[PDB]
Amino acid sequence: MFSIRKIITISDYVTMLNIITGLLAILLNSFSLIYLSIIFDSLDGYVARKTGTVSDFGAELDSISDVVSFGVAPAYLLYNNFESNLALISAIIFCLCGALRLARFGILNVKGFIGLPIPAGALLLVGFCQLINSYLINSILAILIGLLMISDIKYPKYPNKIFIYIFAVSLCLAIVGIPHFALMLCLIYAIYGIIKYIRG
Amino acid sequence: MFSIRKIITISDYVTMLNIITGLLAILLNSFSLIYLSIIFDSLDGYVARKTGTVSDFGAELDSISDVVSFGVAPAYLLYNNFESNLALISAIIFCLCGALRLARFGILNVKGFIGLPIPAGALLLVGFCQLINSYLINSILAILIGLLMISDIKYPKYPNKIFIYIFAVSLCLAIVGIPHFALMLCLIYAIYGIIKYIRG
Ligand SMILES: [Ca+2]
Ligand SMILES: [Ca+2]
Ligand SMILES: [Cl-]
Ligand SMILES: [Cl-]
Ligand SMILES: [Cl-]
Ligand SMILES: [Cl-]
Repeated sequence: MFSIRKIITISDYVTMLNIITGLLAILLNSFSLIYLSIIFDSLDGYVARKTGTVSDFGAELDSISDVVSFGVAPAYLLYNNFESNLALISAIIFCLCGALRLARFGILNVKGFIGLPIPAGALLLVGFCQLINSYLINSILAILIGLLMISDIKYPKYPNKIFIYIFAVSLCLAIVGIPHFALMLCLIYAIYGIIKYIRG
Repeated sequence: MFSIRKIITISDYVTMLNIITGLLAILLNSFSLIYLSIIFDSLDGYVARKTGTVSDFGAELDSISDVVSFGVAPAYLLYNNFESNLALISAIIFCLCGALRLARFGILNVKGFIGLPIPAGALLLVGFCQLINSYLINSILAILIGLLMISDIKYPKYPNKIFIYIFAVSLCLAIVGIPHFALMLCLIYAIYGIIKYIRG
């Protein structure tokens, strides 16, 4: 009876693993599972081009995973661990801004990013709530990152094996509970975008 | 600047209201917000064509809307209100089945659904969690509803005048805490699809 068994690819298995960790992040209330998913988001694309299984079904599945792990999960983790009337306001504006970001990503292509990508935007928020324990600072930073996600500031995507790797060991360090390296590297990636937008 | 303002439309505004509702359904943990979320999804697309402001961005955003409203929200709702190791395995399979069936819907342009639609599958699950206070029974149906989503059962989609109205009149009674008519219409839709498939 099942038909999509003929359209699933080996790369789609990894995206499914990415959705589990992103969903388990919500159910388990653990910031660590997002960092694992940020990696998963970085490899399932590499896998597809390495295994040759580039599918529009898997391309859609890639963004749906980003909706779960990088849109809903950072917003839920923001509110649940910082219960506030204002954090409620902030989580919605974030998770929406991420949803607008991915909707534009679907109508565009792999050329690059129009605004701060949602895996980076998610990493910024999640890492900030781990290090900064205050309702306001993370609620105000989520508004800032959400604006930078629906931004027009151009962002360069370069899936170098070494590039993906240097982000990976930074995220593996974050899986333990040492995300300061992931914080620095993405915030430097974010401030590299703003200067380039002003003038290359 | 924010150049999404030129591609944004009135049809996306209700789509955004749908994401807020399905999002608030997660954080505030009340099944009534999904019943209002099924109304938006059954309306925002109708709103688009009535004003002629359909769009791929809104088409993608409509899919992103159903990812959290009818995938992450019902899975989290099933778990958080029936916190079981047992219920965790079911919530994941329901979410991934919804994510898989949403990846298939995005790549197809048919006047129906190849599986049980994710707006109806979410109605069935949370409707059963509302009426049945049992960790186990809700969990097996979540698995069963999951398989129906990733099925080949051809389902009808005639978003006309009264079919939405009838479905959505019952969906308002679903909000107030009377989901029996919403479930009755939803469960009839489920079996009618499988009896139609059995007919073939
Ligand atoms: Ca990816
Ligand atoms: Ca819709
Ligand atoms: Cl983009
Ligand atoms: Cl993104
Ligand atoms: Cl479909
Ligand atoms: Cl659907």
